[PDB]
Amino acid sequence: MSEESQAFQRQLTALIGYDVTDVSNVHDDELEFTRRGLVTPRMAEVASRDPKLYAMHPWVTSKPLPEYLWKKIANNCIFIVIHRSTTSQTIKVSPDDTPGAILQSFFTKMAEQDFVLRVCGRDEYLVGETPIKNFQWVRHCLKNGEEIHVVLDTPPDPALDEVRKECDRKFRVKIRGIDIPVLPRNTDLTVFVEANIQHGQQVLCQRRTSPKPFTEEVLWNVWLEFSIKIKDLPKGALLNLQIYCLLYYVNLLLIDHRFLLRRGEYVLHMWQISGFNADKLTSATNPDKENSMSISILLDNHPIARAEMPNQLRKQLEAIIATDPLNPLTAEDKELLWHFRYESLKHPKAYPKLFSSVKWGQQEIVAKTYQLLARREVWDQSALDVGLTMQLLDCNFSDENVRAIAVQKLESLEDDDVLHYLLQLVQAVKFEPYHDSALARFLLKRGLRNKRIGHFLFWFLRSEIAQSRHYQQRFAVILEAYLRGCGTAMLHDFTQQVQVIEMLQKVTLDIKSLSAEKYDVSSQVISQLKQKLENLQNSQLPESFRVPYDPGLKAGALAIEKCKVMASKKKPLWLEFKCADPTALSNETIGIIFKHGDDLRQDMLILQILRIMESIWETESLDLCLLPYGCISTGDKIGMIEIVKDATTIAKIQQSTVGNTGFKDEVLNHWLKEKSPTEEKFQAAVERFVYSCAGYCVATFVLGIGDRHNDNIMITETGNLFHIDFGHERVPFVLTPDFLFVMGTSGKKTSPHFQKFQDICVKAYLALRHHTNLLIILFSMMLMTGMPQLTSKEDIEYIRDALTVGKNEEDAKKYFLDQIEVCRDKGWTVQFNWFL
Ligand SMILES: O=C(Cc1nc(N2CCOCC2)cc(=O)[nH]1)Nc1ccccc1
Repeated sequence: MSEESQAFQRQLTALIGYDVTDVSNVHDDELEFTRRGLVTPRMAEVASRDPKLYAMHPWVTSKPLPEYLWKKIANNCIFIVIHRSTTSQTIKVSPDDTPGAILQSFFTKMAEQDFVLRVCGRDEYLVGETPIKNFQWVRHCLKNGEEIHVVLDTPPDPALDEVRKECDRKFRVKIRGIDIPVLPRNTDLTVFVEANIQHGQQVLCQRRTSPKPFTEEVLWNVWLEFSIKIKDLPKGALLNLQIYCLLYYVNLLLIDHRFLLRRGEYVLHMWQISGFNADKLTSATNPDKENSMSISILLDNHPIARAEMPNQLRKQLEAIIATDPLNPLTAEDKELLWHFRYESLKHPKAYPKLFSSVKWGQQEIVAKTYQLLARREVWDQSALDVGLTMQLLDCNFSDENVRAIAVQKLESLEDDDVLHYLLQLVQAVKFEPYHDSALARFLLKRGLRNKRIGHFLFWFLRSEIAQSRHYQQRFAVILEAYLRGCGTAMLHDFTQQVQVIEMLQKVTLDIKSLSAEKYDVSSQVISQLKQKLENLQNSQLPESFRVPYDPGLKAGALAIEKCKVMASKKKPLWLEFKCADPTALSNETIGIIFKHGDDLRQDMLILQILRIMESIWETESLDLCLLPYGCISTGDKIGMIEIVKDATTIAKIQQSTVGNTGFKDEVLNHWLKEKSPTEEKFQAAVERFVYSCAGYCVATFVLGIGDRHNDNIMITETGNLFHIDFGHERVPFVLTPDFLFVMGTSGKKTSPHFQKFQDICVKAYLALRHHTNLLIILFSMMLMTGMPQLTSKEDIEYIRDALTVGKNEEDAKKYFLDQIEVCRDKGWTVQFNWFL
């Protein structure tokens, strides 16, 4: 259209990180169809949201207030400090009051009501017809022991969020030939092409070409006639073409987004495997048209146009539903689930095991399944089970409707719940066969309904866009169809944020280069760090930006003097920022780490599960003092990390008292007391230590990341312990004698805190077991979309053994107590070993 419209699209391109208008790496118009197909659901959400409520984004939870927070409010009183420049009073509030109602007990109490309640030093607001007990910031203050300092000011202008105006024949495939520029290697070996029909990873039919010597060009021109008929092709079928010696792979949809059968000449560029993951399921081809392996294929063959169970049989089926998500279905089991479709339907938790039993390569069977889906009585009115819903969104299911019934359950999730699972759901898009889908349209809508959900969504999409060449095609389209609806308010914010993170990443890679691999850190690289920051703080670094992992915090100027580089193998950047928000309570500068080398996506996923792991314990009234710091991956092996103030590494405390590489059990307790100003805060630090050393000890054990080096765990000056750097004899978890010495026990004995330690650990361990399916599915998704080439059995299976699936709570209690004992015997053996 207009020239200004070109600049708007040019503005979006830089914000996404990928050119959406690009049509060089595509053989069809699935991107453009999806791009225009998302215009309706975007405007159907933009023109549907409340302009005022969206501007203020009041983050609220609807879950009941837990028992470990009612103890602080053992008086039915809340002390709010309403700031107003040089004026601040303390109005006593009841734990069941309304933002509008508490204003009335202020204006009349002091002595015009067009003002707003806003957090001091943050962009968080307290408004809406919701009890003050339901605000997450209020509950945050009650957890750590803080006072809710609010400020009286004018509500943000809702006009700033202005969105700018807008056959029965058997299927066959002709494998013509392959082409590759460079091949030279060691000894010669044979090579062939394997064609497969995929629908949820399971192969419906397999054909194979004749083995030939691996040369820079091999031609077959042979038809591979599959046994499956053209009419028996299910919606979202994949033509999996793979070159074995496996070296190259590429996928192509047998049925397009238009329901039409794909036909014509196709030359695809295949991805290379490093000498399973979602990257093997992608529909997009390799943009590196030069160095990648080519493959020419031809297609020319539109479509899609009572009896109650006996006692012993139903008891056999009930056992199949009771089994874990990672339990294989026998040909005997596969038939039982299907034959009794109607009785199997009456169990929400049986759907994943039901649809896996469905043979999708049959016209009639598929047709009967849709008839089964038409009568979703129990499923629709059932209580929302998240882990169950997630199961129907993984790789195992590719049917558009089977995945659609899951998204329906996600609709009932509120904003707070979306924030917990946002990373995984955005990651779950990889398992989708098509670009436009119910799940994709869902995340878009929720991101447009909430500024906070949208903020993380932006960085969650942008993470995969920058580095994952497999799915960046899809994610970029989803991001564009969000930026066109988030409003100019956030569009400005993202431009500020993108400029900052890109400028500093360039500095990160420059400084990391100007030094060797060996740790040293000289005044040279320190002065070079100082020099580059001086040029940025000028007319380069924008006045103030929003912290990507903490949207409420608005960081601005740099504390250049407090910046340095760590004396480690991979050189990062310790950075501190001045809070541009002047209504703040302290001079506390915001700490940010820019690190290259480690894959932050993996660290990002672990932290998210930990954030979910807290809510699991929260529902059962348990606090485990988990401290999942902010972390968002922005590019390849490079991203952003939060700094926890007053936190020191347990290993460094050993370096501060004993030798540099050469361990005293007493050191830890001495460090806590000297940093403690009073005796009480020390007792609070000792108690907090138990909780945090109980939270991570359980969490890190389940996820299989328990065996960590001494430097990989850090502790605050207030006793809060937490693991760091989730890059990727043995010990279940880290619990060395120096940790025990603080609790009172030394060298296998018993103390009042160690009994409490075991009490909390057990009560936390079985509490997770009551969510077995939710944790397992997130674990399986984590490895497939975050980690590299995982084991399709061994790696996923680990968590089943760790959660002791099968045995009762009493055997489980004993099992976990046994795992502690394994750490009681080794002591320092493992930590001393950590060198190889
Ligand atoms: O690299 C680390 C160790 C580390 N620290 C992390 N942060 C430290 C601050 O608290 C949150 C976790 C995360 C992480 O993954 N690894 N620390 C560091 C690096 C450069 C300069 C100064 C300190």
